Amino acid sequence: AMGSMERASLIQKAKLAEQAERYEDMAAFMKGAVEKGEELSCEERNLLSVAYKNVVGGQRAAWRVLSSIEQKSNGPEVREYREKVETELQGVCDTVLGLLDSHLIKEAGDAESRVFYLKMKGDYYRYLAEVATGDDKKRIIDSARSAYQEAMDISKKEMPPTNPIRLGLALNFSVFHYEIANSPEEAISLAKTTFDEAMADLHTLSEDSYKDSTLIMQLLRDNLTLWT
Amino acid sequence: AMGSMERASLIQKAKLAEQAERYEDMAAFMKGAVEKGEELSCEERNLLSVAYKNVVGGQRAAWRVLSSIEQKSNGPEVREYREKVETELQGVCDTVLGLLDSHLIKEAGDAESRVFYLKMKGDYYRYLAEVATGDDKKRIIDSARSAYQEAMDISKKEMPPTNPIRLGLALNFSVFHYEIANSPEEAISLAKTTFDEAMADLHTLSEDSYKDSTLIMQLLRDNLTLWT
Amino acid sequence: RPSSWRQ
Amino acid sequence: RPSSWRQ
Ligand SMILES: *Cc1ccc(-n2ccnc2-c2ccccc2)c2ccccc12
Ligand SMILES: *Cc1ccc(-n2ccnc2-c2ccccc2)c2ccccc12
Ligand SMILES: [Ca+2]
Ligand SMILES: [Ca+2]
Ligand SMILES: [Ca+2]
Ligand SMILES: [Ca+2]
Ligand SMILES: [Cl-]
Ligand SMILES: [Cl-]
Ligand code: NA
Ligand code: NA
Repeated sequence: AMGSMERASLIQKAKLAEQAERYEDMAAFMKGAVEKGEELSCEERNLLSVAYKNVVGGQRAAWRVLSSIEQKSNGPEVREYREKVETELQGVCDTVLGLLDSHLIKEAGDAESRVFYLKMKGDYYRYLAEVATGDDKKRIIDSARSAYQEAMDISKKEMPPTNPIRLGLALNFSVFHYEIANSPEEAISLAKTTFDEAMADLHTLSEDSYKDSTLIMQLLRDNLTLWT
Repeated sequence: AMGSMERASLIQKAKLAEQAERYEDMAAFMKGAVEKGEELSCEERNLLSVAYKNVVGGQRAAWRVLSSIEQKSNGPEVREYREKVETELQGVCDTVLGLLDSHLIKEAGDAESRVFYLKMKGDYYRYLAEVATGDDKKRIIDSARSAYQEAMDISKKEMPPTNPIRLGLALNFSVFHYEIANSPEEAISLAKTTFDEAMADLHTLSEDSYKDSTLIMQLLRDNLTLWT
Repeated sequence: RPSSWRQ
Repeated sequence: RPSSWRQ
């Protein structure tokens, strides 16, 4: 639907939609920008992530409200409406995964971009896994795990332990371990070693990078406090 | 799109969408319920109002963000995206006004229902007026004023001064006067006489009605404090 | 800026 | 319940 709009105009309008908190519009603009076929800059990747994160975030919150009502009940209306929301959520996840597969990941050669997209791939398979119940749940979980694992391997080889994308990836892989894979010990160990190794690399950072890294370290600490 | 769903199921799903904060869904369900052709109960009217109020409320907030950016600038992108949001807002308002006109208002015989729908009609013409700039702005404003005026006439004849719908109508007509009609003295006088006459009728109320009325009286007081 | 009716 | 990455 965005094929007739200039790439730069779609990016400009994505930033306007963020300011207007119009995240569905923001995601459609960034989807159009991706479909121009050019690689995304660091800022453009962040715009893509923020847009779909907010869209799917609202869907996940709604799904959890309805799933909780459905469980308390167990007419067809609650199940029907949970299914409707669930189907829409799955459609958004499939759309993101399709963008990563056609063709963001295969053209991403630098560590920052490749890790960023593999993290996204893990996240959106994780969101699919949150609602999975049929014969595809195990394969969905392994698809999330595999994407996270490849991103972790690259980040550990190519990035410093304080790199924000490396920290956010480790944070989300640890939530995957705790919430999806039923591996809370793995989640705790990952969160602790990530925090400790970042703490030991903070002395190399500027004041601005220091603030960036310690902000995400605090999320690792929040989870460790909740989990232990 | 809701023609094949039972009226009672649409109402049940509207309540589920409210709990999930899915106001676009909620409005579509209530639109489907209205199009069943039966009159709405007090609770059902409240569901209709809450749904479209939240949908248009987000559109209005987004429009104001973009209109402010556009004014600071004065490429075509900011104007284009403001226009897109504006067109969507106008479509939602037209949809509500169409429901009121086909045929909620003409079948509303009781004071509570008729005043409720005329208040809505004034509100959604007011929202159209907020973004109007062409040769239709004066007629839109008069359409809002006329609907509010008919609702005020009925409420003053048929309802006690503490009735929540009468108070909310007077509140919104006074905002119309202040914000749309450039009549701040009329806005202030309406807000003060509404507050004072409700204050003198509070002694007749139960504890629960007392809380209902004084909550809306405080909104009248908040505006008077802002305006004087 | 002013308050219209709200929940 | 736990925090994934957020702005
Ligand atoms: C998943 C994730 C993790 C971290 C960030 N983030 C936070 C602060 N800076 C950054 C960042 C900047 C530049 C490149 C990569 C990360 C983040 C930002 C946006 C989207 C996802 C993020
Ligand atoms: C426009 C408006 C004004 C007041 C209410 N309201 C607040 C508390 N109770 C009520 C009410 C209850 C029953 C009938 C009418 C009003 C209100 C509620 C819902 C939608 C609009 C309202
Ligand atoms: Ca071009
Ligand atoms: Ca490349
Ligand atoms: Ca029926
Ligand atoms: Ca009737
Ligand atoms: Cl449904
Ligand atoms: Cl546009
Ligand atoms: Na519940
Ligand atoms: Na501005």
